[PDB]
Amino acid sequence: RDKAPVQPQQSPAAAPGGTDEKPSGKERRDAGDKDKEQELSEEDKQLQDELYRPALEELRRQIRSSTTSMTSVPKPLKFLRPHYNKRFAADIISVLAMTMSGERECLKYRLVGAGEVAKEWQELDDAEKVQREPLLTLVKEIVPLLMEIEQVDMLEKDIDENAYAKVCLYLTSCVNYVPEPENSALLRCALGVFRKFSRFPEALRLALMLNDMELVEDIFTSCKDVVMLGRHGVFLELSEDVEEYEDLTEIMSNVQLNSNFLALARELDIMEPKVPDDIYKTHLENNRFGGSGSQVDSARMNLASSFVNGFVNQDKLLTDDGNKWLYKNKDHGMLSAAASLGMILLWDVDGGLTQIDKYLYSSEDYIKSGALLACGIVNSGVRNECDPALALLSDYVLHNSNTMRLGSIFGLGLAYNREDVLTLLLPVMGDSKSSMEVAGVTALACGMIAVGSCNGDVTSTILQTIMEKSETELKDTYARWLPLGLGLNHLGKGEAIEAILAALEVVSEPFRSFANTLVDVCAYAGSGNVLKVQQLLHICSEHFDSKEKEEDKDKKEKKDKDKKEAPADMGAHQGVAVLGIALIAMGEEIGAEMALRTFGHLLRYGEPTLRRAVPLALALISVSHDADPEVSYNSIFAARLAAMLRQLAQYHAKKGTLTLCPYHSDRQLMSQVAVAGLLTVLVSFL
Amino acid sequence: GLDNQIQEIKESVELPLTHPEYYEEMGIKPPKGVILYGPPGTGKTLLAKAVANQTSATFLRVVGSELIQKYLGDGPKLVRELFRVAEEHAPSIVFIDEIDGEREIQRTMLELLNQLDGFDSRGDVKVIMATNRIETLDPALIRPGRIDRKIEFPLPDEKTKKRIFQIHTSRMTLADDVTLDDLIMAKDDLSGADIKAICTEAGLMALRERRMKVTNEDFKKSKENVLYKKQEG
Amino acid sequence: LDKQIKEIKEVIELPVKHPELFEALGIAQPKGVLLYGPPGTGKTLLARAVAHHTDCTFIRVSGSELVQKFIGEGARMVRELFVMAREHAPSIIFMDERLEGGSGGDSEVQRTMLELLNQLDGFEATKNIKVIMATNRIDILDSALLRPGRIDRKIEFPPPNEEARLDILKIHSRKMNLTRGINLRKIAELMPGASGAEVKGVCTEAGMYALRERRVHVTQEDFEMAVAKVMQKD
Repeated sequence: RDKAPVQPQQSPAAAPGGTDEKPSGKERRDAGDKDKEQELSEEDKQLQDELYRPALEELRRQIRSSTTSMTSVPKPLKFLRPHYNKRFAADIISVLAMTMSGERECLKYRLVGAGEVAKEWQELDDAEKVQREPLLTLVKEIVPLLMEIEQVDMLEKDIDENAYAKVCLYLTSCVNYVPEPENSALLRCALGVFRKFSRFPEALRLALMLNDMELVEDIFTSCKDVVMLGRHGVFLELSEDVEEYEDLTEIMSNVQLNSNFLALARELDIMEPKVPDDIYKTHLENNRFGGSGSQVDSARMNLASSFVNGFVNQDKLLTDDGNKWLYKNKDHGMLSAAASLGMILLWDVDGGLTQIDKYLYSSEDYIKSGALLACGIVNSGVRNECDPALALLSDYVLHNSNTMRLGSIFGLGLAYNREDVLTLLLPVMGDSKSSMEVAGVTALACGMIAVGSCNGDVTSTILQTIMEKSETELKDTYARWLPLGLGLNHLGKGEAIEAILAALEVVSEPFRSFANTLVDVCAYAGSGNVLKVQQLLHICSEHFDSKEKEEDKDKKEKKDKDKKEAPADMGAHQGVAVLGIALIAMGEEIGAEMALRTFGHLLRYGEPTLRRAVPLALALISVSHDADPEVSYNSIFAARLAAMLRQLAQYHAKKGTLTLCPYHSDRQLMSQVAVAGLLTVLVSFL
Repeated sequence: GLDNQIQEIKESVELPLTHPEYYEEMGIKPPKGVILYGPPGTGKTLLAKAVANQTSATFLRVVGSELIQKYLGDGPKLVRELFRVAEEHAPSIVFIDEIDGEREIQRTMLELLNQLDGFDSRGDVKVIMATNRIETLDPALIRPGRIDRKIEFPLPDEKTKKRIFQIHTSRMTLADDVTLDDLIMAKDDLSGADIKAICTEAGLMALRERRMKVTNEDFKKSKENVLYKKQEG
Repeated sequence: LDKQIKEIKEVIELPVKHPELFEALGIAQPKGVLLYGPPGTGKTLLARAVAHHTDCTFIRVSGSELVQKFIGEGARMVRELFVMAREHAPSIIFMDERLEGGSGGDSEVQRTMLELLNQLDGFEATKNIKVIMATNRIDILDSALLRPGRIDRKIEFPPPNEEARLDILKIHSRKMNLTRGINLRKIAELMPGASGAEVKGVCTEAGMYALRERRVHVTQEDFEMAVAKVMQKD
């Protein structure tokens, strides 16, 4: 309408003119005005005017909220206590109170650190529960903890919209954008509302992130009350870490109400639905066992044939092909080939005895030490191999009990805060033997046993190897794999300051500062910590080209969810070590076309370290473009390193703790061929 | 009727390095490959054998002679580029497709035959030529190029597209009332990706209306694309 | 001439009175518009009148000979014109150059406007880049079978009506002398057939009878004879 009968009405300050004209302004407030409220210059005088002053504050917040302001907009609302699904309430509430309470919660919530913002914040909570705009009002009211009472205040009817939408995009933005202290309120408030709600596996993800035994006990009495079982046993055991399967087996072993949770808390119900069904519904051929086990020569294709043969991917012909094939192999292929019968027996608990007992008490040392290694590989819940292997280990100098200590301590670590074998490993941690893999598999064994501790630990074994690490600073390979035991013992942190503790306690010459940056790699699992990104680009040009390799190697774990930021121009540099950093940052994902597109230019390189490292990540990330890269490597070479690694690619051409932790043992291949003794016993296999 | 033809080209061009122990022991060595030609052509045997041979091999795509005729007669320079990248890709399969004034076509075809014959290299790569009509090509190309084998495609119109249609529609879903008399009677100079293309745009055209059934008039409407495709080029 | 400008002001005149803040606060750009109806009148008078009141350039694709080599050496013909569209931001483009032959032969231009509306709908590197669809055959129902409809403006184009001949007959009557004893309702509402260009055929072909009869002005009988003349063919 025209402003002729209504424009000269707001100019006088008469009290009756307000008591009748202000309700008329409320009648015209259904659409605001005919235009963008150009009358601001004639209605701004009413700032100090007042008898129905709530209508004056409502018109004033209507126009100041209408055209432009940033602080004077919500003051009439916090002073008003609004009074007096229509277009009126949708306009003055939905958008005007959307931006209005957005900048009010921004200014007041980001200013002081009352009750008006809480009562009126709940007034907008109910008002938006009447207007019902999903995934917008919530994502605006994220930062005002009020999030907990807002979720338990709204999650009554809209379960799929707020849980699926809000928990999904607010979860992704709660690990990418929202910091950790609010994410704790997501974990516990979602423990509540998801504890009441159905669809338990999302709460099981809340057990993957919370690692709490009360949630899994309630989800096992509630998942037991609701009846299949083998599936949630499969991703139950997959989703659980090392902590909550022993806590799960201790409370499960306490009551568990049917003993079926004792049955589920072991390495039996994750493979009893998999192995026989995988043999039934799927079938593997003998082209790779027979082929890649038939064109072998030069004592290295026997290594790769012993590892690929050690893989299960039913057929056991190449193992049963007569005898002396292990005798024609090297010592590391005697540990690997002696552990092949163990690797092919991840199931059939009763078969490992009658299959490995042949290699036991043999004439060669690596046959029986690799046989105890196989005893550690075959199972993870039997734990009955402890006494025979540990009974003879007390030699500590040169006896077969040192390689039986490698296979038995590392394999026993695969079979497992176990403190008895830790006190038994205290003289082994303090052994200080010049053999690298003794404290290699000892530190990696206690670390892989202790992956998932509550904000890490400062136990006397990692502290023992810190003091003894300060005794003699020799054999830098210890300064490379001992920090792996350190940071793997510190695994499970979300905000722990142990990286600064070690940064104050163990810092020295570049070697133990490289240990410090290893703890930094094992200290940034991921949160809202953009300081690690500005520090990342800040330390991107450091002289020490190894702390860049590791600290930048942590890219596959820091930004492992926002996959758009990972592609960069790292390959365009001349620091081939950075090309290796991106090569490690590829990962083991589904392997999109961009990944293999990087494996092309990374595949074409002259140095045997990167040309040897590219088929490893190329094979791990891939699970008619499978046998063609093999012909491509055939076109590259036509050494033996790329031959063993290319047969590993011949096999493998077709947040989890155990599936991702043992990769750094493989990330130290730039050394003697002795790496095959530890590379063959990875636990990242499915 | 292509089983004997696909096992004869399978044994003809798959006797080399892919499973090689039956090639370097008897001492025959016809390292020249075959020259594909089909009476319908247009991707039927060219695409069918171009995708059927990719079980384990390295493919090299060369389709169309437009880049030579769309501008000045650059000639065998791109043949030298594909010959140095084919030299750097020796264990591959050279697949030249759509070989379609004449005073220069004869000299770039003479130089193409000379460089393609292997005048400066021994037999190491399998060269495959393809065209729509084997009669338009001058017979002077047969003796230097083809010394291994040349394959004819004696297709039974009902059982070639009914066997390829049956195999290619036994794994995926389709609609009813799919006629075949107008297909085997009218379709010519088209491929199996064209009957798959009109069954895919037929079931997809029914998917536009959110239906899983295709009407006969809709299969004739998609058939009109085949009716005009052969008359256009 | 009001029902078409009232619907084209929001298609061409919208980025005129709106600064760059509406690109991040309001509607970004209108994508395209099609005017179904045989190009009798207004085919170039609308884009050339608004472009005359815009002072922009007029770049055509017109995929044919003599233009595939001028716009770049060799490309998809929608990238070099886009480089000339970043160099020349104000540019109004007009798509102007059976179901059996026109399906494919016209499906080349249909693919051209598909990829052009997928570059405009794809990304916005520059403004004032707009395309106008013009198809007036069976390929407008085949185009309607190819137009997704989600990004498309609907402006009615009346050559199969009468008012588009009344207004353009008055516009074509202001330039020349006309009598006062004329009624444009029968002589302008009673002209069906091919398109609105037969009105221009009525003026130009009517001049032969106006000069033939030595009439210094134009009468209605002359317009009737010219209606018979334009109704001889087509």
